[PDB]
Formats: sequence, C-alpha cells, structure tokens
Amino acid sequence: AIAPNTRVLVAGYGLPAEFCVTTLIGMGVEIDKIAVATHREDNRNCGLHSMLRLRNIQFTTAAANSEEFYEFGANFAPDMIISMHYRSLIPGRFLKLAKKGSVNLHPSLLPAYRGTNSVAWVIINGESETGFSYHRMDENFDTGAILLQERISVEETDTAFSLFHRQIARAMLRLEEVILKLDQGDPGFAQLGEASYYARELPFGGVIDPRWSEVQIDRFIRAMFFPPFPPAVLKIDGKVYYVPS
Amino acid sequence: AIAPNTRVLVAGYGLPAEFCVTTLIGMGVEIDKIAVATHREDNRNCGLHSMLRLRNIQFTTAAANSEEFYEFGANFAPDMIISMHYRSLIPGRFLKLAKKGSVNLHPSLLPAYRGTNSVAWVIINGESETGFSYHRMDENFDTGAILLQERISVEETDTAFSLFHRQIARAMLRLEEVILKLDQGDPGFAQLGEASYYARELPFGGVIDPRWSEVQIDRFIRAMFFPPFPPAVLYYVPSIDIYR
Ligand SMILES: Nc1nc2c(ncn2[C@@H]2O[C@H](CO)[C@@H](O)[C@H]2O)c(=O)[nH]1
Ligand SMILES: C[C@@H]1CNc2nc(N)[nH]c(=O)c2N1
Ligand SMILES: C[C@@H]1CNc2nc(N)[nH]c(=O)c2N1
Ligand SMILES: [Cl-]
Repeated sequence: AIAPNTRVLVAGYGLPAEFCVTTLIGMGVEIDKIAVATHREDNRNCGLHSMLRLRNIQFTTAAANSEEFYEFGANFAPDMIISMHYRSLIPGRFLKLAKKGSVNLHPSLLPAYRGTNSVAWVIINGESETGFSYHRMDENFDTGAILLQERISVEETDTAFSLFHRQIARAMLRLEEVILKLDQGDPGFAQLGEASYYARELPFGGVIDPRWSEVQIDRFIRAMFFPPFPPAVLKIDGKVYYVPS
Repeated sequence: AIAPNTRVLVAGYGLPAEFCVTTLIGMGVEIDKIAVATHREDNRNCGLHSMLRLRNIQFTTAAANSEEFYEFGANFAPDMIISMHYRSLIPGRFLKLAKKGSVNLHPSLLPAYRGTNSVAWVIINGESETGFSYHRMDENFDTGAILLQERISVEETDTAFSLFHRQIARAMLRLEEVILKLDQGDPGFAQLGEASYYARELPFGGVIDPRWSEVQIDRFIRAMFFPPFPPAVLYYVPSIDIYR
C-alpha cells in the first residue's frame, strides 16, 4: 500500500490522467491529498475536468510556466508528482516541490525517441518493437531516470492511431506499480544507450516524398493515420491529395 | 490478435467505456467497426462523448428500450457487444444481434451482489473480499455466464469511493483479455454460488445507529463515503476518526 497521507499531484490531460486519478483513489489516496494540474477544458480533457469538479478535487489550468501554477503546487505540497500526458514542460522548481520526486509517461523506450510524435516515428522508421517509459522528470524533456519500461510490438498493420491507443492502454496496466515505486523511493536507473530525437513538427509536414520506397511510403501512410486529422498528403502535378490510407 | 474486421458495439458510460474504446483502437479495431451506445453527455460521461465526437465514432444515446437503440445496433451489425457500465437492461433482441454474444462488467463476484451499489453493500456487510465479473449477458441483469473474475481484497480503510475506483481500474486491466475471450467464443461458465441482490439506496437513510458495534459503524461510515454525496449522519460523519 501507498504510505498513508501521501499527497499526489497529477499533472495531466485526458484519459490517462482520468485513469491515474481513478487509480490513486483506488489505492486509498484521500481526495484532499490529490491535486491536478491540467489544461483548459478541451475535447480530450472533458472527462478529467468533469471528474475533478464532480469529486471536488482541487485543480489548476494555469500555464506550466506561470506563477499561479507554481503557487498551486506550493500550497498543495505534493509528496510526488505524476505527469500523465501533461503537455508542457514542467519547471524544475515545481518538480523540486515533491520530495519523493516525479514520474512521467513517455511512449517510447527512452532514450530512443526523445521528442514528440514518438509513435509516428517508430512506425516511419520501421521499428518492430517500441515500448513505454515511466521515468522521473528532470528539468528537460525525456531525460530522467527510468522507473519502469515495457516493450510493445509494432505490427505491420499498426497506425499511429492504433499504436498510440495501445501505448496508453498497456501503460495503464503498470501505473499502480509505478506509483508504488515512487512511494518507496526507487531511484530508478539512468537512461542507457544512444538517444534519438524527433522534432515537434509533424513528420515531413505530413507529405509523402516521392523518392521514398514503397515500404517507406506504406509506413508513412500508417504513421500519418490519426483520426480526425488529415492523412498523409501526396502532391501530384502541383496539387494536394489526401491518401486513402 | 482479434479477428480482422470484427465489429464491436460498446454499450457503456464514462471512463470504463472510454477505456474500452481506447483498448479496441489499440487492438486494431477500426473506427468504422466500433459503435457506441451510451447515455447523455453528463459529468461522468463527457470523456466518452468527447472521444466519440473527436474520433467520429458513431454512437447513440437512445434509450435501451427504444426502437432507435435497436435500429442503431441492427444497422451496425455487431459481432460482439461489450457493456461497460451501461446502466440499462439491454433487450434480448438487441443482444441477439451479435453472433459472438456479449460481455458486461459487474463489480462483484457474481452471483453474489447482484444489483446496484454493490461496492457500498460489500463494505456495509463487512465483506473482506469482493471482485469483478465479466459475464456474458442474457435477458436478465447479472445472470449470464462468467467469462472472467478477479478478486479484490476489501481493506479496513476502504470506502465505497476507493473500492468503486479500484474496481474500475483493476477491471480495465483485464479487459483486453476478455475481449479476446469473446473473440474466441469462450462460452464461460454458468454462475454458481450463493446469490444475493442489493438495490439502489443504502439503508438507514445514511443514519448511524448508536446501537451498532464500532465495527458496524466504521463499515457504514466507509460505505457511505463517496464524494460528492453526503456522508453518513449521526452531524455529517465522513470517517470513524471524526466519529469518535
Ligand atoms: N516529450 C517531449 N515533448 C516535447 C519536446 N519538445 C516539444 N514537446 C512538446 O510539444 C510542445 C512544443 O511546442 C511542448 O509543450 C511539449 O508538449 C520534447 O523534446 N519531448
Ligand atoms: C512529457 C513530460 C511533460 N513535462 C515534462 N517536464 C519536465 N520537466 N520533464 C519531463 O521529462 C517532462 N516530460
Ligand atoms: C449491467 C448490465 C447492463 N445491462 C444488462 N442487460 C442485460 N440484458 N443483461 C445484463 O446482464 C446486463 N447487465
Ligand atoms: Cl463480491
């Protein structure tokens, strides 16, 4: 069991954050010992936002770099911070508020696929294996010590869509164990191997390079499939076509 | 892996439904092979509705006993139906649409704690263990064949609140397995054991009887604890700590 009176601050967004809050409640963390930092109510965040209002869990939507956010953290005085698809870089001083530190879920086997769009890139690059990494947060993205990783096979029929959702689902299986590792002061291990990096931008601006091989085009089309967003674009005779995927 | 082109209708509500759709998408079920029947958008169902809108997943909020609900299922032609906290009785003729049948998640070890508010009665009644049952649905609530059960210990500090949430979390962790049972035509097993049934309201209109033992009082307090609902009353008593 988690230490009694453990104070947990969840920074997050959407279903993973809703699930994390559910998990914490299920672990017996009291409502007054849960706080959430999230973003302004969205499509993807209606679930979380309504849950927080309904249960009277304190929350902020202040920007991560704002004073209000820092005060929210400070007044709460978390023991631990759990980032569950929180979009923004969390300032180091906010992290320092939690003397048991923090954990964040990243959908790659770090230090591979640092950056964003990790699911799309894994597919673009023809990986047959990827995974997720619950890792302590340091002041930069994607760099902190690994608390838990798990491998996820990439199938030749996976899309960014299917892999993204499997990533979430599979990662949720491990969440309770991760919270316990935090609870118990598991230092985790410094990330190992060579880091790869991918830019915030949509891969190749969503545009198929005609010089790619068919295998690379197939991968890219899959990597680009993510309803409701536009699919991969093919330009022909100066004109845009969305692929059927 | 789930059979290609399997068509899945999720009848559900709130996070368990959202998690189910997420699980399906991860399993490679395409959006046009998912349909959702749910209830209106509300404070416990907006996450699901937002997902359905964002991903353009076809859905209905028609009442379970309505022609519109039936026509939604018939049009979609599910292979399987997954009920994830769907409140209402799904009519037999709707279940009949899915050749691979259905499963529903019920937060007890069926046939114990049929009915509603199972988590609160589990605590009131002093159970030391409970669990969840993924069971095929027949025409009645809570009576169909068991596909999967998992036991959950009920701790001395558990409240209706914590147990309700742990039920969901733990049950979600078995969902993928259950969907694959459905896919594979696992017949499950006929329910066996001591049936019980509890409905709706906890007794005593939330009122602590000082004749009860401290063990009874503590259980009642914990069973009544479920933000944002009022707690047990003696004046409002949200913990035994406060009670003493
Ligand atoms: N995880 C991760 N996210 C990033 C990185 N760079 C940018 N982002 C995300 O995309 C936004 C940049 O506009 C940030 O707020 C992050 O949400 C990175 O290196 N790692
Ligand atoms: C994805 C998350 C969100 N924000 C983070 N903030 C810091 N500081 N460090 C991080 O690693 C992360 N990753
Ligand atoms: C809880 C769920 C919701 N609806 C059901 N409908 C039928 N027919 N059979 C059922 O068992 C159930 N249980
Ligand atoms: Cl039970």
